[PDB]
Amino acid sequence: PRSLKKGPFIDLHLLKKVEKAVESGDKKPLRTWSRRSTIFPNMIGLTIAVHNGRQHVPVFVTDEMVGHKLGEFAPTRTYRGHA
Amino acid sequence: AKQSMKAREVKRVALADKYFAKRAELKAIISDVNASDEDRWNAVLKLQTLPRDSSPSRQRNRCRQTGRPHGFLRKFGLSRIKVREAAMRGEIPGLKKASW
Amino acid sequence: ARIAGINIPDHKHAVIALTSIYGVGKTRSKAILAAAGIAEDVKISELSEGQIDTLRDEVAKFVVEGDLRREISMSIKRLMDLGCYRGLRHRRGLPVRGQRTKTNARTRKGPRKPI
Amino acid sequence: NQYYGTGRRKSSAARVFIKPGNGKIVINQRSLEQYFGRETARMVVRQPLELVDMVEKLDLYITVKGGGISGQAGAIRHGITRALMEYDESLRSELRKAGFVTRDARQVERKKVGLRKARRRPQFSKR
Amino acid sequence: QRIRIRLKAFDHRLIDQATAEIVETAKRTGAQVRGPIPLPTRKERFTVLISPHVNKDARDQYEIRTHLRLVDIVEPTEKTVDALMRLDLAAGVDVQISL
Amino acid sequence: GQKVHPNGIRLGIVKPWNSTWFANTKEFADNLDSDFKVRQYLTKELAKASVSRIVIERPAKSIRVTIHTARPGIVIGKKGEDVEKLRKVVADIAGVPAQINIAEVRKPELDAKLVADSITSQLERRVMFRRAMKRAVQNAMRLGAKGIKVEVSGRLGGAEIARTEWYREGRVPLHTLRADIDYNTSEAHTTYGVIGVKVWIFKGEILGGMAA
Amino acid sequence: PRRRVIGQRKILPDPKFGSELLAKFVNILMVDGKKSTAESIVYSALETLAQRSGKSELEAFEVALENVRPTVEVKSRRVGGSTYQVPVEVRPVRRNALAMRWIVEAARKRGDKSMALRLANELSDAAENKGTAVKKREDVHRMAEANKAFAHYRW
RNA sequence: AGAACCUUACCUGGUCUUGACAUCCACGGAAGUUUUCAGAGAUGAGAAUGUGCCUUCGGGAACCGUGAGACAGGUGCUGCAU
RNA sequence: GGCCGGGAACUCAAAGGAGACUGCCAGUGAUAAACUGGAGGAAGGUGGGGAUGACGUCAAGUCAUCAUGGCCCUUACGACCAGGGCUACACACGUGCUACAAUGGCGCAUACAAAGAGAAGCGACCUCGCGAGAGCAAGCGGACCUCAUAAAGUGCGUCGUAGUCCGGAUUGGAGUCUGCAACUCGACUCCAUGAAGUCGGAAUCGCUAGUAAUCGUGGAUCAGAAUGCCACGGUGAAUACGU
Ligand SMILES: [K+]
Ligand SMILES: [Mg+2]
Ligand SMILES: [Mg+2]
Ligand SMILES: [Mg+2]
Ligand SMILES: [Mg+2]
Ligand SMILES: [Mg+2]
Ligand SMILES: [Mg+2]
Ligand SMILES: [Mg+2]
Ligand SMILES: [Mg+2]
Ligand SMILES: [Mg+2]
Ligand SMILES: [Mg+2]
Ligand SMILES: [Mg+2]
Ligand SMILES: [Mg+2]
Repeated sequence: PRSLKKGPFIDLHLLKKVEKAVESGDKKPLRTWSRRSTIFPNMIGLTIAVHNGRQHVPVFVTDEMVGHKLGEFAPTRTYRGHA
Repeated sequence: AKQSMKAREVKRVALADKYFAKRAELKAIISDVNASDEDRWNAVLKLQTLPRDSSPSRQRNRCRQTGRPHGFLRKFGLSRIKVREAAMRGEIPGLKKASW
Repeated sequence: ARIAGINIPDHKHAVIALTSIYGVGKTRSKAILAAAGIAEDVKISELSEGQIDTLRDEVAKFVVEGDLRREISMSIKRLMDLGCYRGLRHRRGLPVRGQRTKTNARTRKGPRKPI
Repeated sequence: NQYYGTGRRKSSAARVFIKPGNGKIVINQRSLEQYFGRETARMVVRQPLELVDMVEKLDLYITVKGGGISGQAGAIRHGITRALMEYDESLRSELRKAGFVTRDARQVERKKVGLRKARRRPQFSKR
Repeated sequence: QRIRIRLKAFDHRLIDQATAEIVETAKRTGAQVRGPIPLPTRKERFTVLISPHVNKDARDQYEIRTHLRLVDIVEPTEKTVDALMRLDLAAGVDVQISL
Repeated sequence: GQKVHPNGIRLGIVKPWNSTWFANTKEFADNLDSDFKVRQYLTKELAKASVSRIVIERPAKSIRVTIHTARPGIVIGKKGEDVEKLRKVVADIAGVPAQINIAEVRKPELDAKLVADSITSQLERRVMFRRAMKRAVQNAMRLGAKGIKVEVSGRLGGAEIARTEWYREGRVPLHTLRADIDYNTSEAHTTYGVIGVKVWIFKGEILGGMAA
Repeated sequence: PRRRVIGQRKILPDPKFGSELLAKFVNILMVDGKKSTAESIVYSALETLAQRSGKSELEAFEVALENVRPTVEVKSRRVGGSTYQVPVEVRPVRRNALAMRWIVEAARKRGDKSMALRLANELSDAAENKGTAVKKREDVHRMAEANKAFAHYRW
């Protein structure tokens, strides 16, 4: 994981777009490609449509997701068994 | 390789040479333990907004005659095939076939 | 000897005898023995009940045995109920930390299942 | 005076100085038992001073570099043999018949292309 | 003070020519040298796949031998230093002078 | 099977290098790229001027390029007006003061680059490959060569299946490392594809080594 | 092999007793080039054997070698659609080799604590004419005395 | 002789059409530098700053952008044409 | 403290030579080539090892290093960007690595290498951190300085044959570093976890000596990312009657 001396990582476009959303009370899904951004406690209550490769999976943010990247809740590979 | 890939490598080298100094001081005040937390944080945001192709880590060493991204040698600046060709033609000084 | 809730092997030396607790390995046992002031080479059967009592009393600050099993289950259950990537790997029994599954996932996947 | 020999074995080089004396042996500012804990290494150090029957007649001052234990001990043996030949020169026939005048020319064979070692081929599968 | 000349080349014959040329120069002019010390030569080896595709057990082993010779002048008079950096050495020879 | 390159296996024995400069690791790739650029420019510029070997030396803050050619009159020009402009383009391509020396080969049928270049130009001019190889072979054996081998490969005469044909007279002792075998290669670009020409010329064994 | 004849490699006699026989036995017992630990195993096993037996180390080791040393072994030969085990008298150097390898393999198959204790027990059982190595000699001699007719014809 | 991005040739989606990489013609600007907004970024809209070198007095060289077509480009196929 | 004055002997370094040729001797042979043995010699018959690959074979491999005939695309099969994939996983195979232990595991102390690398780099010493590592910062474009106190070994102790103080897979928590960025999908550290495995069916591989076996070390590629490859030493066997 990333060092604690360098802080957590969040993409600016998302950080500014979720500050705008939490400032204006936006309930539309936050459309993003930034799967590398750590979830901050100001996304709590919003749904983030995180990319996974071919569509934006919407993930509603709860208290337990804080400190996880956005991409952990968007599975990229599809697998439904072999036989 | 493709001419587009050689152009990509040239553009990444040029962007790294253009933005080398300010990213270096940005990383210095990010990794500085005596810096303030808001300063480190705004420097992380500034490193984010700086172009990605300006990062020396995005350069792939290519052969300077063909553009080959594999089999590179840093001493000759060439891929292994062109190194063998120029070594056999004697265009590399001091390089001969070894045995011990 | 009965430290925490389980039985410590009496015939062995203290360090290994204490490592028989879910939550105490070799260096945590060494730390327990060094804070108790007992040699690690002495058998547990050859030391007094007051030494047993202080060994229990400073094992007790380490969350161990069933409390640790509760904490580990709760962390894995939190991952699975949350439904992240680590949660889905725990749910499907696949390796969680990025190992290969084309070959050699045998510890996580159990024995071989022929088609 | 100080009769000199150079011995070499594998990667080891041994400078041996022979002085007519009591029977002391010093290797790298240490005794033979202090430097060579291997008793077979001590045996091959004392090997050229066994057929000449001069074990307690010379003082041995030895500086050795490179190689490991048995390589250093063999280089020390070759240096003792050379320096004994410099000191007397009639011990040449006995040391030759024992086989100590010959420098053992066996070096580590080089690791080659396509082999895992000097000669060890990787495991072969027809199919 | 003393003049330290380090001589680097890929071939030993023209580096001997260069070292003999500078010790003659400094022995012709008023100075004396401390003979040329042959310092360990660097054999930088390279192993290169010779096939354009596959064939991993087919490789050429190349080597550059970088010979180095060091020459001392213990008393640098006022003309031998000017003759040193006025002297013309071979093309494939690197001459480093430190004061 | 596959034969070793006879110039590269003899480098440092009887064959000298085409580049005789020193560099550290810091300047080596830059110097090799500069040498490649000036050799590519000089080959493209003097393709019609019969150049055999371009030897590059790089002394202290200078470059000296020796062009061994068979036609030094058209290489130099009228009052050297051309070799001056070559020196100018070589200087602003290498990035350092340049000097260009012109060496003349006296037997252009004994140098393997000129022989293979003549065979290539004849193959692009559509002469029969047997006639071209037999001429080159007979010219070298007549003018002194202790031996010659000429090998020509790939869609010979516009055939749909590529062949390799070779002629050889005299000794071409390719395993003798002291043997002065000059070897070079050329490529004809015909309308049916690429025809590869390899020429070996043996000029007698060298006794003495690199000092000779 | 086919053409070349092999010169004999000189082995150094062991430093405690001066015995090339015990040197070969160390090398036979050696593993991954650890001759020191091999020499320590044979020295401790020879010390405890000698204390147990009473006589000297080289005499008790030699009497153990005289009790596993075979004189006739069976080679496998294919004759048609059947196999004949043909008896052949063996050379003294193979007698010593086969004896020392059978001692080493039997003491490796034993179940004592250390290798020196295993080897001392095997040498003591060899001196007392019993155990796995002596049983291997008796099995080899039983096969040879069973199939002696094949060797008879072969000569 | 080393796939997190890059490499990368593959997929999804957003984009460009003389083009990412050249030479040639015409026109206009020295290039360069700092900075704002929107966008995932590609990109688009700006703001402020700079106007250098050599001739000659007419313009050039470097570099950028626009427009047209010669083309550029292809890790597309055939190693059973080479 | 080669630490200092010193010395040029030695080790060593790297140039030049010498030496090994069946050269000498004795038998066998067809008055031959040659074979066998011996002496001398450091090396003896090709001293050891490498480089070196004949005419051709397999329409063998590579059009994706490059070049190239022809064919195909040209607001797309070209170009740019973000995210994903190349890392998937009922299974099958090849090549490795680590083991199943006592010729060992562990703890303390201690001995002996060879080759190599280094300036957008190798980075001491000191301080802090359990550690990965951080801060300050010397030297070094290097026989100087750094990477970098080699490990197996040896000595003492302990474990006592148990799925164990063997083994170290997997997983949870806490971290470090590099990089814009470590979720997919990095290496490493700590603490806890402690999986299979007790020597492997038919079958099959390597190797004739400094070899096999094992034990560490370095390099290229490389911001980071080796159990792979390339190279380097330490210890160091067994066996070849014979075709
Ligand atoms: K081909
Ligand atoms: Mg890279
Ligand atoms: Mg080795
Ligand atoms: Mg990618
Ligand atoms: Mg083919
Ligand atoms: Mg002889
Ligand atoms: Mg030959
Ligand atoms: Mg084919
Ligand atoms: Mg991409
Ligand atoms: Mg022990
Ligand atoms: Mg363990
Ligand atoms: Mg170096
Ligand atoms: Mg089990």
